[PDB]
Amino acid sequence: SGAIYVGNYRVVNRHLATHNDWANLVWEDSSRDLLVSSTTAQGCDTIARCDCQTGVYYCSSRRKHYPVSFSKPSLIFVEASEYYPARYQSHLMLAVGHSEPGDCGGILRCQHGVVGIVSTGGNGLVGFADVRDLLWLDE
Ligand SMILES: N#Cc1ncncc1CC(=O)N1CCC[C@H](C(N)=O)C1
Ligand SMILES: [Zn+2]
Repeated sequence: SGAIYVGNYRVVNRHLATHNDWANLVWEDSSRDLLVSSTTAQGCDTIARCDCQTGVYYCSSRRKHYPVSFSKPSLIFVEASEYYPARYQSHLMLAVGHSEPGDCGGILRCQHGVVGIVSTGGNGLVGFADVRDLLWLDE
């Protein structure tokens, strides 16, 4: 679990979105595993606007942060699930690091701010849904 709070927006993994997120829907993309909902309270997360390939992510299954090198956002394979059939997920970045079920939503940050959130895992790889291209989050 986990979310990004910027302005009047809440960014969450689409597969973990609540009834409240869907009733206050702003935008969602199944191919990215992202959903953004509106909030009453003001958020203060800073979104990174960069091409960093290094950062630190929070891993809830170890209660630890890990430094990682990660790939550029691209179209990449997942496996099926209560939530998706096998498919390419777009805007996904991989890193060698630890993840397993429940680690989705952990934030990945670089020196510029929030880069994305954990969205996939397995085989000693962790995948992050990028949010750096969503320029509208700031306005
Ligand atoms: N996190 C994690 C994890 N770590 C290890 N094994 C499996 C997983 C689970 C996983 O990858 N997914 C299940 C939920 C939906 C995800 C998606 N974006 O399509 C895929
Ligand atoms: Zn950066």
